[PDB]
Order: sequence, then C-alpha cells, then structure tokens
Amino acid sequence: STIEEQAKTFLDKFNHEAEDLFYQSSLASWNYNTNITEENVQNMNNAGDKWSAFLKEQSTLAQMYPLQEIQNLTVKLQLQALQQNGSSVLSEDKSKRLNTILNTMSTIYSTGKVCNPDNPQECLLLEPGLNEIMANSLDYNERLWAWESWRSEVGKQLRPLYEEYVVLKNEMARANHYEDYGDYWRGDYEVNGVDGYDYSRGQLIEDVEHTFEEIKPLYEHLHAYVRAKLMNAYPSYISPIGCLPAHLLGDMWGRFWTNLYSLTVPFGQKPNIDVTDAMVDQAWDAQRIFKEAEKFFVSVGLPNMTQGFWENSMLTDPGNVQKAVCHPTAWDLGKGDFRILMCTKVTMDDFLTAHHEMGHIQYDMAYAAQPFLLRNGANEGFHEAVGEIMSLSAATPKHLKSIGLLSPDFQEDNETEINFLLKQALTIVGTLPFTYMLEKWRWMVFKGEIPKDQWMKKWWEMKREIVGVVEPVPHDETYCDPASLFHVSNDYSFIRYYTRTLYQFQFQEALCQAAKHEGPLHKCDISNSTEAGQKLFNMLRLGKSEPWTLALENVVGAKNMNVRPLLNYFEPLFTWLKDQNKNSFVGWSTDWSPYAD
Amino acid sequence: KVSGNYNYLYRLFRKSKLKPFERDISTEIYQAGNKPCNGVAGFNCYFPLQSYGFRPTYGVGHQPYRVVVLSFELLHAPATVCGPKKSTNLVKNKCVNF
Ligand SMILES: *[C@@H]1O[C@H](CO)[C@@H](O)[C@H](O)[C@H]1NC(C)=O
Ligand SMILES: *[C@@H]1O[C@H](CO)[C@@H](O)[C@H](O)[C@H]1NC(C)=O
Ligand SMILES: *[C@@H]1O[C@H](CO)[C@@H](O)[C@H](O)[C@H]1NC(C)=O
Ligand SMILES: *[C@@H]1O[C@H](CO)[C@@H](O)[C@H](O)[C@H]1NC(C)=O
Ligand SMILES: [Cl-]
Ligand SMILES: [Zn+2]
Repeated sequence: STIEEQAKTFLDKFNHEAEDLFYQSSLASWNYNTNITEENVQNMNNAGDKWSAFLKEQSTLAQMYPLQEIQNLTVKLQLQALQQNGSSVLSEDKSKRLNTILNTMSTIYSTGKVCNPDNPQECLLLEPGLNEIMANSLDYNERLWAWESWRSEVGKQLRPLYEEYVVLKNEMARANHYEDYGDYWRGDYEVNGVDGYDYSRGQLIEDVEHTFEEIKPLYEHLHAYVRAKLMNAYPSYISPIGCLPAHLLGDMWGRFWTNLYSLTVPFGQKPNIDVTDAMVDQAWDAQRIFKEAEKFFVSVGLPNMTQGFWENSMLTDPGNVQKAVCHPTAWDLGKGDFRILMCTKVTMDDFLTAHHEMGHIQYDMAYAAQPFLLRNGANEGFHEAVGEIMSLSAATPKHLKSIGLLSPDFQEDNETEINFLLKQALTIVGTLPFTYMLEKWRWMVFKGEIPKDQWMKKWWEMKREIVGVVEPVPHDETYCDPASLFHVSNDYSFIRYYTRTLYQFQFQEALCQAAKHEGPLHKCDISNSTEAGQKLFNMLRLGKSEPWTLALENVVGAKNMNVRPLLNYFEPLFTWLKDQNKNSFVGWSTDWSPYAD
Repeated sequence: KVSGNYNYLYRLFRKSKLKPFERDISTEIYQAGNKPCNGVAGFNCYFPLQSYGFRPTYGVGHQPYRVVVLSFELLHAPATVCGPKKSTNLVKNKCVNF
C-alpha cells in the first residue's frame, strides 16, 4: 500500500530482470570480442537497443514515483541513479543532434589523418604511425613538425563541434538541474543524507587544491631534473632556464613520461629488473601465472577463483583462426561470471596486467551478492585503485625473490632502487599535475568563465606556469588543441586518474601498516598476511552500498584524501633529487618561447 | 540448455508469509499501492511470477540444483511404511538365535 513497498517491489523486479538482460548483452559482447563476426554485430545492436529502451521506459515510469523521504538510504540512491534520463529530458531533436556530433567527433578522431608533402598518397595514420615514429626516433625537427601538423589537421576543424558540444552539455546539465556539465560529473562524488560525512561538489575542488599544493614540490624537482637531462642531450633547442617543449614528452599529449626514462636513466649500465629469462627457462604459461595469482590471494585469505572461470574463459590466444581484440578487458557477465580479453605474451608486463585484471575480477565478486545497480564502485576509481595496490604488492622485490623467479643472490642495490623509484615517479606521479590542470580547464570552460577567444591562450599559459611546458610554434584562434585528447573526444572525465592514484597510494600505506611493515614502502609485501586481507575485505564486501568517504575511512581513519603516503613512498627519491639538483636550476620562465629570435 | 531454461516459475509477491505445507496456486495480479487494479497488470500492479531460467555457463552457487524433501509424521495409525531388516544369512544345524 505505502509507496515504500511500491519502490521496493519496483527495485526488486528491475534487478530480477536486469541481471539476466545484462548477462545476455555481455555474453553477446564477449562472443564478439573473441569472434568478430557480423552476426555478433547484429547481436550487440539488438542487445543495446533493447537494454536502452527498457531502461528508458522504466526511468520514465519511475519518474512519477513520490519521494516520501524513504529511510534506510537504500532505495534512494538506486532511484536517483535510475532517474537520470539524460538526453530525453529535453526535446529529442537536440538529443539526435548531440548523437550526430558525438559520432562525427568519434569518426574524425578515428580518422585523424596526417600525411607528409613529400609523399601525400603514402602516409601513416595516428595509430600506430605517430606513436612508433616519435616513441623510438628522437628527431627534433620531425617530432615538432608531426606535432604541429597533427594539431593543425585536428583542431582547425574540431573547434566548432567542440564549442557547440560544450554548450549543449552545459544547457542539458541546466535542464538536469546542474550549473554545468563539470558540476554534473562532480555530482558522482556527492554524498547527501549522511550527517557528519556529507561531501559537497566544491569540497572536491578545495581538497584537490589542498592535495596539489603539496604534490607540487616533487613535480618541479622532477621537471628540473628532466630539463637538465635534456639540456645535456639537446642544449641548442631547449633553454636551461625556460619551460620544456611539449613534443619531447614521449607521448602526443603529456600523459606519461615513462618513454623518457631511458634518456634520463641515472645509471644506464646496471642490469634492469626482469625475469623474462626465467619465464623462458621455466616455460610458465597463463595457467601457471593464474596459479600463482590464486596462491597469492589464498595467502591473504580471500576466497580463490571459481573453477567455472578456469574451464570457461580463454587464457591462450587462438592465432588468426578467429578475430579478437588484444586490448586487456575484464567483463562482468553477472550471475557470478567473469571473463578476460588479452593476448598473453611471455614477459613481466603481461604477468602484471594479468594479475591486475584478475584482481579486478576479485574486487568485482567482493560485492557479488549486491544487487545489480550496486555491482560497481561508488566512483570510477575503486576498480583501478585496487588493481594498482595489488600491482604494487606483486611488484615488490621481496615478492619477486620469494616466489623463486629471482634468485636471492641478486637481492637489490641503491642504484636499482633509484631506477625503480624514478620509473614509478615518471609513470604515476608525473601524470597528476597535467590531469588536474586539464580537468580544471574543462571545469572553467563548462562554467563559462573562459571566453571562446581566450581558450588556447589560457591553455598555453597554464601549460607555461602550472604545468611548466611551452609550445614551440605559435597558434591562432582556429585551433581546438584541448579536444585533441582521446577521452576529451570520447567525453570522459580525467579526475578519475588523480583520484585513483591518491586512493592507491593511501590504501597501499594503510595495507602496509596493517602488515606491520617497516622501512621503504616499495619493498612492502602483502603475501601471506591474513589480517590485512580481512581488513581490506571488510570494506570490499560493501562495494558502493556506502558513500566513498565512509569506505575510505574504514581502513585509514581519515576523512579526506592525503598525500602523506606518497611523500613517505618517495622520500628517498626526494632526498636523491635534492642531492642531485643542488647545481641544477629550479623553476620555469613562462615568457620564454622556443620560437623567439 | 545453452539458450535458457525458462521453464520454471517462482512467486515473490505474496501478500504475507505463507503457511507451511500450504498451496497458494493462483494466477492473480499483485498490487503495489492503493488503486484497485482489475487485472490490467500494468503500472504498480505486477505479475507475481518471475523468470527462473538457467544456463550451463553460470558459475558455482547459481547453477540449478534439484532438491527433494521427505515429510515424516507419527500420528496414531497402523504401520504403513518402514525400513527392512538386517537379514543375516541363515545358518543351520547349530545353536543359534532367530
Ligand atoms: C566464429 O564465428 C565463425 C562464423 O560465425 C564460426 O564459423 C566459428 O566457429 C566461430 N568460432 C568459435 C570459436 O565459435
Ligand atoms: C535496510 O533494509 C535491509 C533489507 O531491506 C535491512 O536488512 C536493514 O536492516 C535495513 N536498515 C535499516 C536501517 O532499516
Ligand atoms: C580453492 O579453495 C578451496 C577452499 O579451501 C579449496 O578446497 C580448493 O582446493 C582451492 N582450489 C585450488 C585450485 O587450490
Ligand atoms: C607465508 O608462509 C610461508 C610458508 O612457511 C613462508 O615461506 C612465507 O615466508 C610466509 N610469508 C611471509 C610474508 O613471510
Ligand atoms: Cl598541449
Ligand atoms: Zn584496470
């Protein structure tokens, strides 16, 4: 009779049929992913059409249900999650225009063709052309020309579509009762109805400012170190006191600096950490790799994998007999079913990726009994944060030697420690300032505080001081350089990377504290320690049924994200950087430009 | 079967708790609210039966399990059903017990 029971019945029924419908859709998707066939194309076409229609119909049906302040904070989150119709709140013509613009940008990004004037007909695309051209060759002129040509051929046409896309998203968020699209995206972290733990949308911005103001010192220290190294390499093209060029960062857009580790290696003669020779000697396969993974997670106490995964999933590539994608993906079929897309190779990298994915599946059945919509994290960050904490647990030298892959006689040395910490800092720590800056720029653009005539000028200015990098070629108002990025064109937020990194470092410190480890944090190992596994499972079992702040506070006891674990992790690196950069200039000048004469 | 064994049905929307050993077979239309639905089975009025299909790909803990329960009672009546006897093989021409 009462609306409470009505909502309960609606949610129960929706879960009951949505679990099987999503199982059907995911099995069609997997049959495609291991067998790329046209009938499978029709399969996910029909599956997605039916799923979208069904969810939209029940969203419209539940849009009328009264919200009579229902207790237990259980049906609420579900109904506010399913009540976001999206593009149907406004006229369907605008939704079709939005879909057309999305398709246009996706197709143009997938066809961002650039060709040289020497051979206009014979040229390479973005993938894997520029990646291999500039990830291996170090030709300054060629890299600069390729970067400039890519920007010219993308942004000059992508500027309008991006402008009306931002306008459409902002006005839809206003129709969705939001200040802008950025505030809509920040609404994922919003917590309401939990007194003493509610989180506001501006609280996230203030806290990210607070974290960045202590993240910075390591950032300019590594920036000074890489500037000195590149001056030693290329002094005639890079000023020792100015900002770096943006075309020598290893990747198109400054996401990672790992490609520059070889050029900036402190010791290029010491042997690197690698057991690929051990893999060749012992002929370990994916079966064995997942066997030691199951041993790892039995040692921590967590239930081992379901056998149906063993006799149902694919672990070895089938060759060219059937078409499949080699990109690592973990698929939650539902009903206790989980699958993997990978093309396994005999190396440490595939070892790490396989463990990362399988621990993703582990975290996924950590909340297996949870209802359908709650079979996820409170944000898009718990999944990869868990993946990275277990990756760091498996990557410690103690685990490497103990499992017999590395003989104890090799052990470890200070130079190897410096190399490993430098790789970790370049791969993970370096990404944070750039992602934060671009997310802040996107937030300002959505808020409308950035006029359309100031877009690229403020982009490059924030590059100059906030990021510390300059463009060597001037650009005019026709460009759309911010839209060059992958997920910008795919319309995906980037603060997930920063949140995931902070979460992974915090949980690494908390787990090592639970393991009572002393000394360096990178040497910390969690193997055969039941208390840490149980403490982690205590919150892993809840999933997203509780606010993210509450889940975070379960093990660390802290209400807010902190960078203290990162500083404790990189303190030896910080001391080494301080010792090395005593005679190295610190700071960057924004006014300096490579094109100045 | 590989496609789906949607041949079993099970109720989840009974008004109250079912009495033990009670049959409640009825093709009625459950109601969720105050409007007296007249069998339209549309909004806020759902069919009490839900899909109960199964597939071989399902993992442990969700695959179908056939279950049987045997009911016993001790009301006063002549013996009807009971177990057999030990039946030791016969021995002859010796002082034994029977
Ligand atoms: C992949 O699809 C083709 C055509 O649809 C089929 O002949 C083949 O058997 C399939 N492979 C597997 C492993 O099912
Ligand atoms: C919330 O509902 C669940 C099941 O519906 C129940 O087990 C739990 O006790 C409820 N919590 C509160 C605070 O009412
Ligand atoms: C998985 O754990 C169960 C529970 O102890 C155990 O019986 C089984 O042997 C384990 N599987 C493997 C492959 O060790
Ligand atoms: C877990 O137990 C094994 C068996 O004795 C032992 O070799 C291993 O060192 C233990 N784990 C740790 C972290 O010491
Ligand atoms: Cl840039
Ligand atoms: Zn992952």
